[PDB]
Amino acid sequence: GMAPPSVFAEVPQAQPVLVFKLIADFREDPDPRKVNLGVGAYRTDDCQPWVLPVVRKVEQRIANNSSLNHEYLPILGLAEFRTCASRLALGDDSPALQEKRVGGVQSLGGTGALRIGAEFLARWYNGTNNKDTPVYVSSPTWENHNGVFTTAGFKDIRSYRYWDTEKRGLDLQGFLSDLENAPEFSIFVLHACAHNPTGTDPTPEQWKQIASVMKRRFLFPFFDSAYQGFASGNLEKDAWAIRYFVSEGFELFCAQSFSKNFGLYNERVGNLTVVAKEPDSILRVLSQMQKIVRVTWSNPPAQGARIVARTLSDPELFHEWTGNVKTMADRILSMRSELRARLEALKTPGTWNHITDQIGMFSFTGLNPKQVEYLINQKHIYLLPSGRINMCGLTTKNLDYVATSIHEAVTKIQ
Amino acid sequence: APPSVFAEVPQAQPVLVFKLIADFREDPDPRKVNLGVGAYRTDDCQPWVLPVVRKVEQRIANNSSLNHEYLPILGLAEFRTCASRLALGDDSPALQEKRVGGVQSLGGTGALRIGAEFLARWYNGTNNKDTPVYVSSPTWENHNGVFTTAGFKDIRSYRYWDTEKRGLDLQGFLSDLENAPEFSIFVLHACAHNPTGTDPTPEQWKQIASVMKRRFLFPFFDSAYQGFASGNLEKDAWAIRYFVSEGFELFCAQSFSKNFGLYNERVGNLTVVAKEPDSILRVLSQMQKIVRVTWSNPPAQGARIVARTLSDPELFHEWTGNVKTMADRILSMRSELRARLEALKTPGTWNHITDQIGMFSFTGLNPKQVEYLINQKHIYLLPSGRINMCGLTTKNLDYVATSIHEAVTKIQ
Ligand SMILES: Cc1ncc(COP(=O)(O)O)c(CN[C@@](C)(CC(=O)O)C(=O)O)c1O
Ligand SMILES: Cc1ncc(COP(=O)(O)O)c(CN)c1O
Repeated sequence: GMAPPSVFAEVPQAQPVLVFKLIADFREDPDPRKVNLGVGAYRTDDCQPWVLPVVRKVEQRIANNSSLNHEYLPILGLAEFRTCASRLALGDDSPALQEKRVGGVQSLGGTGALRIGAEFLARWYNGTNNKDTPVYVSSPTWENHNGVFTTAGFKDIRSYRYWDTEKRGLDLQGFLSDLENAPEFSIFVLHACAHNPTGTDPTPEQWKQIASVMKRRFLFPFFDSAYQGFASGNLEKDAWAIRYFVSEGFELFCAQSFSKNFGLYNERVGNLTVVAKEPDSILRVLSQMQKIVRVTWSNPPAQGARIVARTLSDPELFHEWTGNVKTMADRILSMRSELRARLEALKTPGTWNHITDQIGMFSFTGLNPKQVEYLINQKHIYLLPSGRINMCGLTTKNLDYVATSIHEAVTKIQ
Repeated sequence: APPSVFAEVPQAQPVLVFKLIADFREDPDPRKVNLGVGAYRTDDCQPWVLPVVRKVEQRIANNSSLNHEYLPILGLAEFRTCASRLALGDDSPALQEKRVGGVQSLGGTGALRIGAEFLARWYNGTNNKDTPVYVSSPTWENHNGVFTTAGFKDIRSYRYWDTEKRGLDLQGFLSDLENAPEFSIFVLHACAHNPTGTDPTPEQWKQIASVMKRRFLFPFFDSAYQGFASGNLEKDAWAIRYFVSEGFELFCAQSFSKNFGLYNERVGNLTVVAKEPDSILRVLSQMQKIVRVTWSNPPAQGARIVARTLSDPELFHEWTGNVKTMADRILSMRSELRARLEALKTPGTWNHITDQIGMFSFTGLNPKQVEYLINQKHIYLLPSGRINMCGLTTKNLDYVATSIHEAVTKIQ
């Protein structure tokens, strides 16, 4: 019988993502000692997701409000959310805010913010529809950075030296050198704080050196701020770099995610903050951003944004939230401290100060792939081949086991 | 002086439909009426949150076991399945043969965008941006917007509305179908055509399908109104189901903005039908990569509401009734708007106003009349002559029918 083939007959099966497999194997591992350090979200000491008390509270107040409806939000999003989000990253006293040269676009998480910004830059930045401008990402960086910029059309994606495998810290010299040799107007994707996946960030003094080169070579700063407050527990400190760049007079984009700091992962709340030199540019830029949004998602969802704006606008809720965030930051700080302490007490060969120097949920342990392989196959400890672990996978109950296993992997495997 | 990197960014053109909304709200005239944006309104000119929706919201809020952990890239499984079932029917051979796939999307637009992105990468070759894409004449403006952004360089139109006959130009549509290169993509309105409100009858659908099948034309269905064309979900999905029974492979971008009235929660689904199950797995693998670099994973509130409604027989029943209520109000106004006018002796034979289905009715007003009605009487509508039947209420019904009557006469 005649039968032409499907129009999807030659569509290949996309390669699977390592981590998605990792999570499956772990789930099937029957060993009661198994540990998951490959998780990508906050977890309590008893390995449970955690909905912020303040969030549960706000949801109840929203549910009980009969005045709300489901009519479309503006293309750019909930006005109150956008204002509060930018104010959070920039500070109430930001000169950019006082000078009315800030704009905000509600987006689908930090990912959506990054996509809209890249789409904009690929059409109106450094000329019209210039897909040739080099885009620089850290080496290594969150896998989706390359993906978002490549999909936006950018053809020249480069990397700047960041992690130093030997020193187990920041390769400032290599980074500086890459900045120096970057063509004028090149775009640099910078992690505001809590670098993903290394956990290593420049110190404020090092940020000053970075800013100095970007300043004179007209390098564009595209900040990715996915962990404000959640990183160190202090909202202000976590946004220092962004604010420093504003004070130094840069124009910039800042992709904000509220997934981790509000634990709203699945409500996709993000905001793209734009900082321009003159107020008039903001209207023109936002008008073009409206066009991009329109053909992507049309207009943004309301639930998450409503929660965040209510929280950030009511002093009582805001103060409660800052406490909920410190709680998260504090647990992570504890796990780092406790882990370093055990490794040192075990007299584990090598330096381990990077474990407490690092900031945030993610950490580049410095273990090689054979040591990681050992930890998985032998000790039932799941992590990525890169040595990256999520501190949230550690608990007061599994800290002893993890530390001794690592000590083992470091002493028996080469 | 270091100039700004945004110095030369031009001022873009305002997204017209989202402009009228802003104009209305801030307009201070007391008799202002909004026949613009396509959203339901009660007979009191107020937004309507479906009773069934309010109930499900309450239950979600009272469920402490729910969390906010990321949903899978493709979306909430129960939603994807329920959504596809709604369009294809509980007894679709395609569902039984496990050759259906579903991708949760950011409303209807999001579903259209994802589908367009996939076609531009994997359909009719690799990275083939030359496959012609056809849209109706006229159509929802964002149709052209979405496909152009996906990279398609050849967007064409097919004859649809007959200005003089004020109906479907079946002969033109067929002729354009016949003259379209094989494998061209056709963007089809499942029902409640926007903005004409005019759809082919089942007999005409069969004719349209006959040519597509012969010429290997790809049907990309846009279903944003299942339930509004008639007030019955099953009847409104007939065309899609017929194509599926005829062995077509296709995409169907579903929106739940209107039928659930969840406009601001951005609930959509892209249903995919293939000849066999293995293709579904591969196609989905590719769509995950597309979604990943666009929104990463979808929001959950809206999808939770819809999956809950479609999975509970008691709630499904309540929802179908809430829909019929919306369609019935529309079915009502298509008459009182007509009556009124015939009475006001509005020069002409305005009958289409009641033969068209859905929330929109293509009247027959020139652009100058629109300007007159928006500026002098504050009746915000589209320049094309498209009016939202939902904007009408027994109250402003008189002020409206008169307003248009004054136009056609003095400004003709
Ligand atoms: C045919 C069609 N497809 C898709 C959509 C988008 O649905 P979404 O909101 O779920 O993404 C609409 C909405 N068109 C409206 C009702 C609103 C709009 O322009 O976006 C209209 O007024 O025509 C539509 O009419
Ligand atoms: C550096 C970085 N950037 C962006 C994101 C995207 O976050 P979202 O889930 O809000 O899209 C993440 C994940 N938190 C991240 O780690």
